[PDB]
Amino acid sequence: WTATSGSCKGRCFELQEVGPPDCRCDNLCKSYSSCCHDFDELCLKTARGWECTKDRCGEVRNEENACHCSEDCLSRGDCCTNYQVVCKGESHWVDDDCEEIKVPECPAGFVRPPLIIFSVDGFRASYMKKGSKVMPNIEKLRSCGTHAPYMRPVYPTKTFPNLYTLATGLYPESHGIVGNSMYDPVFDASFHLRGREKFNHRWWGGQPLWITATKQGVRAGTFFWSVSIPHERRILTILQWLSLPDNERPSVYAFYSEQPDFSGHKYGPFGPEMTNPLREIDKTVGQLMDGLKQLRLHRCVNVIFVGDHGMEDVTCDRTEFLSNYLTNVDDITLVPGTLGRIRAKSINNSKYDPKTIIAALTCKKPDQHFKPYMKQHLPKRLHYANNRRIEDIHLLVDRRWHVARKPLDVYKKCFFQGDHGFDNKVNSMQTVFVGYGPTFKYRTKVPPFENIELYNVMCDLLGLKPAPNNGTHGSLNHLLRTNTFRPTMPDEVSRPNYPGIMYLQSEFDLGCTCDDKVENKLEELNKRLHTKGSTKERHLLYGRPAVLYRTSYDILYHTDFESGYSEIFLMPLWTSYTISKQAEVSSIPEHLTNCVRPDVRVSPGFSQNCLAYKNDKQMSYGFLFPPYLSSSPEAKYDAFLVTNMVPMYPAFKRVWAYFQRVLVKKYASERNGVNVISGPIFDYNYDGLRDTEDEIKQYVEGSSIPVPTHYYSIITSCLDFTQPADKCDGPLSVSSFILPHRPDNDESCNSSEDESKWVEELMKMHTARVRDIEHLTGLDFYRKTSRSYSEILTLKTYLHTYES
Ligand SMILES: *[C@@H]1O[C@H](CO)[C@@H](O[C@@H]2O[C@H](CO)[C@@H](O[C@@H]3O[C@H](CO[C@H]4O[C@H](CO)[C@@H](O)[C@H](O[C@H]5O[C@H](CO)[C@@H](O)[C@H](O)[C@@H]5O[C@H]5O[C@H](CO)[C@@H](O)[C@H](O)[C@@H]5O)[C@@H]4O)[C@@H](O)[C@H](O)[C@@H]3O)[C@H](O)[C@H]2NC(C)=O)[C@H](O)[C@H]1NC(C)=O
Ligand SMILES: O=C(/C=C/c1ccc(OC(F)(F)F)cc1)N1CC[C@@H]2CN(C(=O)c3ccc4[nH]nnc4c3)C[C@@H]2CC1
Ligand SMILES: [Ca+2]
Ligand SMILES: [Ca+2]
Ligand SMILES: [Cl-]
Ligand SMILES: [Cl-]
Ligand SMILES: [Zn+2]
Repeated sequence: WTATSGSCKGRCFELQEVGPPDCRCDNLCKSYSSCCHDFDELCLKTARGWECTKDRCGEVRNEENACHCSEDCLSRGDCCTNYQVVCKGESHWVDDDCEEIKVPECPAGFVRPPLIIFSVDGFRASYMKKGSKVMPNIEKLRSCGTHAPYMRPVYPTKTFPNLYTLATGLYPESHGIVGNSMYDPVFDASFHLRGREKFNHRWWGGQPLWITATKQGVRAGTFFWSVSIPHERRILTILQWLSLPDNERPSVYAFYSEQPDFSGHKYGPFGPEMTNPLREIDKTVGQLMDGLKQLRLHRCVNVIFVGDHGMEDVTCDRTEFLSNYLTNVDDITLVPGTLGRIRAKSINNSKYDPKTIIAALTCKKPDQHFKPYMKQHLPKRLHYANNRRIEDIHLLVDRRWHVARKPLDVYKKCFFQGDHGFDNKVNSMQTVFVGYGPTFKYRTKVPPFENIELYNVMCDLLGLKPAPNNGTHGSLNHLLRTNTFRPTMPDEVSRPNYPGIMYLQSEFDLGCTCDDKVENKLEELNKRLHTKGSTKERHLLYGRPAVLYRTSYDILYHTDFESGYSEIFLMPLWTSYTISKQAEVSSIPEHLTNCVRPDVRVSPGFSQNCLAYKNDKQMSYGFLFPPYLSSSPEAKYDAFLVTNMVPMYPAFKRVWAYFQRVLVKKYASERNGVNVISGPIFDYNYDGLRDTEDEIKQYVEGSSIPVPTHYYSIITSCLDFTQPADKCDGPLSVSSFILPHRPDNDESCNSSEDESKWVEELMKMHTARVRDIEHLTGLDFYRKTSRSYSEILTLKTYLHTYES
């Protein structure tokens, strides 16, 4: 029940929310069906349209018009946005040359430059170029303001997850909105676009911008708009608010457009029918910019033009059906579309085995347009596992395709030519960012960045302290003219030990043997220098990584590589080495094939043993620094130290060996040398953060040797490739991956072929930001360079995507 007997008289679009049973007059009243009887009459006026005409100039004020052209309209703050052009001979904002806004030019009583978020749904990145001819206002913002070529959304590239990430700086796994449709097993409730469940606050975690603003005494206009409120009324309402008295006027505003998404689904991303919605958005932007110019605010307000995701060509006939794969199709629930999520149909079924489901969906058709994953096995860059609303089984769907359960679901539940939701590295899914105003830079192009970073920036633009989020604060300082946040390196928590030679061979009982007895004052003093770290400025090019948690570890120096060896985890946390362009690949000589040597710097008690690997029939081992890249036959013996060794499934060894033997050399040739840092990751609880010692779920049988869930490498070189990696004077270039450490190669359908047909493709899929590895290891890289910290944070958030 709601007693909607009150009035909206003088309450049109009120900023405080009144409670039951009194009727409401805010921009959300409709969605709650709680509006006052006269809401439409008083607040949603349409009479005479949205533009002033020549005859209307200096008219008498009729209060039933949608906007006014009367003399007192500027005072009342409700002129039609084109009033000054038609009636006062002023120019449109678009027709003015753009002049740099060096200082905020704000009216009196304005404590800070206001922020207006102009969000556009499904606004694919490539529209900025391909529609430029029909979007003159947007093109002005772009060329005069600060813009990226594109901005990367979060996965899934859906509306609700992405709009709420924009508002929170959080991954969906963290804010809780993991899809447009969700089932929470603890609530036993479903979230849908249609229905009232989506309104309960229990679905929405994190702290969105408008809550952050309020808690810190910065007033917010209501972000969300009802579908039946025309865009013109949305602009006027925002311009009205900007006319409110100082003590009432919000500092942050949001506008939202359901276009071009709406048309995109119908007509595809580039349908000839797409020109008009693009024309319209631009006109809406023109109205805001003209309106701001009236209020003398067009050189005071910061405007963000931002999209949630792009749009892909998708049709009914491009649907994969699970019924073509499974026998028991009725014992599963599927969340369908541009992504698949599978769970049991009955919540407590004993004989439900996701293993057989996965197996039934794996490389079963030569042409398969999706791939099944256990969620912990999804690429770590997606950050899509750590929420109870994310089903254990996931299907990553090929761009342009859909997955459905049965054919009846598609024909009894084609009308559409467009859709979105795919892997967030997909080109068609990229969306837009433009910043314009006093605080943004002037005519500045920035590199592409991820939408998780904007919350920090919007907090900065408003003088707010951001809630804890997934952005890297300071990585987008280069978008801004004036920065309110100076980022600083975190302090190292653990300092390393620097052990010398302390143990004799016979003290070790590791079950390891090596044929190393085959054997001068000059070259014996030379190799001592190597163990002292004489060649360390060659193999450790950016300083030692800092350990940001409490642990016990040793720095080990060698001729060819340096390592941070953990006495807790019995293996290195990191291994650092430089491979120059000139460097050569050799093989493991025949006598050294099974060679594992004790490390006389490290105690038997803090070492791995070979016996455990002998007994554990599932688990073999590999080496972090590759024997194949030793600089001399004598230095190769270093690669076989027990302290360079890590547990590896034979299946994974195929991937790793190809990386170490072939790919590193290829990268060094293409990039003019590379520095490589490699190591283990332990994330058994799939939360994207390093596991503590007491959270390890797997050991090499009958040992205390923990098995990594993943192996990473960070591969750095000079951005100016005319310079070698180890003598770089400028900006850096980086690519990284986090490989899942899996007992099989079921992910790569071509794995029975030679490693050259599949391994690199798998690595590309598991591309990663340096920052992802940091979360997962508790380490902090690039501590010693000649580059500014902001530039280094930008470098750390970089993702090499491999898209063309
Ligand atoms: C991305 O950035 C976020 C934010 O910094 C990081 O997430 C934080 O991680 C830490 C460490 O694991 C968590 O702290 C622990 O949690 C609890 C306290 O938790 C409560 O209090 C906070 C503070 O107000 C609140 O945000 C939490 O809200 C969670 O739970 C709600 C339901 O109960 C839910 O509506 C909401 O979405 C959120 O759920 C998410 O986090 C929980 C874990 O807390 C997780 O189970 C779930 O799947 C969701 O992902 C909650 O009421 C303490 O008792 C512990 O001691 C410990 O300190 C933070 O809670 C957590 N913050 C948020 C907002 O999630 C991510 O780690 C980071 N990711 C990466 C990859 O870097
Ligand atoms: O009013 C807002 C935004 C406020 C905002 C504005 C800015 C913003 O960013 C921030 F926070 F940073 F300012 C966040 C939210 N709405 C957006 C949310 C939903 C989306 N929706 C759909 O029907 C819909 C659209 C596309 C689809 N494709 N497939 N299914 C789809 C379903 C109904 C509702 C409209 C209201
Ligand atoms: Ca959307
Ligand atoms: Ca973890
Ligand atoms: Cl294999
Ligand atoms: Cl630990
Ligand atoms: Zn959509």
